[PDB]
Amino acid sequence: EVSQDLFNQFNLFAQYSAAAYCGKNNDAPAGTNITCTGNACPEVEKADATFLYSFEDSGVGDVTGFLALDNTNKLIVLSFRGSRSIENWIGNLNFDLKEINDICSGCRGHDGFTSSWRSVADTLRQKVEDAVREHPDYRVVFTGHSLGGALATVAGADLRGNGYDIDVFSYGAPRVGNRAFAEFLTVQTGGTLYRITHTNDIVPRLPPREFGYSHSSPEYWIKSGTLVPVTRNDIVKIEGIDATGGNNQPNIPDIPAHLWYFGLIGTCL
Ligand SMILES: CCCCCCCCCCCC(=O)OC[C@H](COP(=O)(O)OCC[N+](C)(C)C)OC(=O)CCCCCCCCCCC
Repeated sequence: EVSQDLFNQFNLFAQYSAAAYCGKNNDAPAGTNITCTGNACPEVEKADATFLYSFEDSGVGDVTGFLALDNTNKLIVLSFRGSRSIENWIGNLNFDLKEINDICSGCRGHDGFTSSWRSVADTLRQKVEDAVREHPDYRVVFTGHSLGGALATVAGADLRGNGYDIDVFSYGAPRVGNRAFAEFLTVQTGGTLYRITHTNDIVPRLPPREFGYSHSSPEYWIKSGTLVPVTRNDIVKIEGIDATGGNNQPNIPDIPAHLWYFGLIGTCL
């Protein structure tokens, strides 16, 4: 149900997300190479990818991840690590909807995700902008898994519009705001949002919709099981804000499903 090239991208960015969890990639020196223990990120190691900016424990809520320059794919990637520390975890629990009119009118965002991003937005905005300046033909992709995908999604919407497109691939990310935000993210221009969910990962199902949360459209639903490898016939495209049929179904959610997005993700020591 997906082009081989979309499939290829989906995998490449699942490994960049994965790579953000690896400890050594969070305090790496600029210019060294992105590598992963285990085989967390073979493709990324295969490419000519080097650290532009490595950050850890930044702003509020322990914002951690890296900014890499991929010369092989002509890419400027900003990957956010998902949840690992306790501050990451406390921050996810600020689930009250904060108001993010600056981003869009009527739009309300999950508090913590927004606060974390807002607390590190300038520094990162500028690191991305210098990057683009030096490699203006390169493509800017923001990515991440779970909390990292939420971060990537709001940073994405926040920075789109300064003369460089921003594509966002998110894996197993939770809802990030009200329906106003959901509609906004669905339509924004200046790059694409790729919202990838896996079977019944519990994470894309929170916060509940009763708290006033929604999901943007569409959703690329990976339907092959945990530990089995993904092919392009497994990824299905589900359309419509708060659509059911994809991940969003009335049934028992699962935890380990969240850990399997093309390969093991989030478990990188
Ligand atoms: C019903 C739960 C209340 C949540 C309310 C809504 C808030 C939004 C949630 C943000 C979603 C998010 O990215 O992480 C949320 C999810 C949900 O975890 P869980 O199975 O709900 O935890 C319930 C367990 N308790 C009851 C103790 C709280 O992480 C996962 O699935 C687990 C991911 C495993 C990776 C290991 C993490 C290691 C670092 C942290 C160790 C303490």
